[PDB]
Amino acid sequence: SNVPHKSSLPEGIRPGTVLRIRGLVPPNASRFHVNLLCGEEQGSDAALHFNPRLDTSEVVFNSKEQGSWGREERGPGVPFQRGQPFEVLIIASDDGFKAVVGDAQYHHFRHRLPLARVRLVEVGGDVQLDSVRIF
Amino acid sequence: SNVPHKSSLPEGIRPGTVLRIRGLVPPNASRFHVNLLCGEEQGSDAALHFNPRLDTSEVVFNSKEQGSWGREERGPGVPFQRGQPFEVLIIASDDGFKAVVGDAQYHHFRHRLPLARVRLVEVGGDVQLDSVRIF
Ligand SMILES: OC[C@H]1O[C@@H](O[C@H]2[C@H](O)[C@@H](O)[C@H](O)O[C@@H]2CO)[C@H](O)[C@@H](O)[C@H]1O
Repeated sequence: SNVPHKSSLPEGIRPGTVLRIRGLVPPNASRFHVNLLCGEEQGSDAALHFNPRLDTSEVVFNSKEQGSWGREERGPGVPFQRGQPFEVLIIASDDGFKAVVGDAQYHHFRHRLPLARVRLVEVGGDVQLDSVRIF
Repeated sequence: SNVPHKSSLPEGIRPGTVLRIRGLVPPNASRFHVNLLCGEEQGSDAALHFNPRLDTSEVVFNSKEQGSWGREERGPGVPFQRGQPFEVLIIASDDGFKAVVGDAQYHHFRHRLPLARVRLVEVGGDVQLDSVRIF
């Protein structure tokens, strides 16, 4: 399908950056993720880790700093379904990331690391990607 | 009847604010516009005047301060077509507005007036507005 998708962001990202991700959640998906990483090394810091878990019915947001994960935040319910397509907008603003799913504001994740450290977007897990666009 | 559509921006707009306009260009459309205004009074300043012209086949960007227009910036081609539907994204960033038309970054307009004064959205002219959503 789309396999782990990687998009580089050399200049980083600033408030007013929009990540639009469209794809399908396959019939037997357990979970997938969208990470905003700070480098290409494995286990690199994550300004944001968005993780819809269909197997447990939760959507988790977290960060990873200096090798250790922070405290997990959970969104309101699971707006994703196995066998259904989706569209997610992850908008960077001054104070955090707005996560919009299916045309509705879903969760706001206050910044934990400086937006300026982000260098790569990675998408992986049980999802079949249509497209990942960054505006 | 061409009564323009008017939409309030309750918390105003800041870097990270996304305007999503969906519509369809009428068959005999001449031109249409999206205005970001600073007040509800006829003749208020326009932080942004985005005006695609099918007849002159050119898209004009411009601001209007204290009654008079300013330096007009044109964009690359006409990403709109008569009788066809379009989806436009206007993204406010720290240094300007990014206009995205159907999956592609179209033009970047640097702030002339301050984001802080913008208070409403106006869409008028030859266009069938389907919806305006602010994220
Ligand atoms: O500046 C935006 C403003 O343009 C007016 O038309 C301009 C036009 O851009 C230019 O080709 C010509 O030389 O001058 C005209 C008038 O100053 C439009 O009439 C107005 O609706 C806006 O779109």
